[PDB]
Amino acid sequence: RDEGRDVLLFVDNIYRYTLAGTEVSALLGRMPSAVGYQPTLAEEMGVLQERITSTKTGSITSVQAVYVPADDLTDPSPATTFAHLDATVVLSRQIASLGIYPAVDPLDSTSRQLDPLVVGQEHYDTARGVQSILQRYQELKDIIAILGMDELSEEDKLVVARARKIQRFLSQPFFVAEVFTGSPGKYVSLKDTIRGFKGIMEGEYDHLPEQAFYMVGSIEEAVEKAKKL
Amino acid sequence: NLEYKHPYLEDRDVKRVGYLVVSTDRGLCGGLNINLFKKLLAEMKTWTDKGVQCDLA
Repeated sequence: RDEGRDVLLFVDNIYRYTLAGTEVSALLGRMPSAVGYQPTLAEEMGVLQERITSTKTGSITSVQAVYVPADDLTDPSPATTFAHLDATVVLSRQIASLGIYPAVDPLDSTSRQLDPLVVGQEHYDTARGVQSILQRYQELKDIIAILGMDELSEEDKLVVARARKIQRFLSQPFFVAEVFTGSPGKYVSLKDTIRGFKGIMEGEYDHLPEQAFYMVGSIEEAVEKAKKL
Repeated sequence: NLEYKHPYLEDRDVKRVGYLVVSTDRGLCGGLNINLFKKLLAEMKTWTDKGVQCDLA
């Protein structure tokens, strides 16, 4: 960095680093913090995490896999790690248990730069639009389970239907993931990602069944898949 | 007496059709209404495709 300007920094499990510091904290002879963690969790994280940054002399792009223990996003490691991230995408087991294998929870996952002035209005409105209807769906999820679909208004009925399309258009096969799954990979333009979701939300691709959207690239793939089935 | 003047006995060319629809005043009864409406809608479609309108009571 302090010479050449543009570097990438990938780190597997910053947690494994904090976790290491915990196995030791006992023997280092300091009292235990909350949940048996070190009292120095706040700093041990910050020191390392504060090191990664864009200098005047050169910037650093960096993604890193922060593990969350026992699925608890309230567990200290994740809880404190959050503040140190520009963009924070989170994968939930519930979304995986379905079949969506970029298992990102599009609701609890956010970025500090999902800003209209930054990413243009079309991207923003589309992002928050997709976010909303997907959240409105989570609310209806309760009454559906107890009283069935036939109890929704014709409008809310359409809300869940459109949402469930989005919910599985979020999915797509990764190249690296071909090894253990027959599905060949795909790569979607940031341009297409907007075209499709904006599109589904407008109500264009309704007629198509849900499976048409599950595990495909651009929307024009969802279309062609609808033909086969 | 029917032939001379049917009030409603004889057939004739269909151009419009009416539907007295019986829905319930209360919900919480499964698809009792939806299945009815869905059938009606599907049958109205076969009529509208033939260019005939459908009035509903």
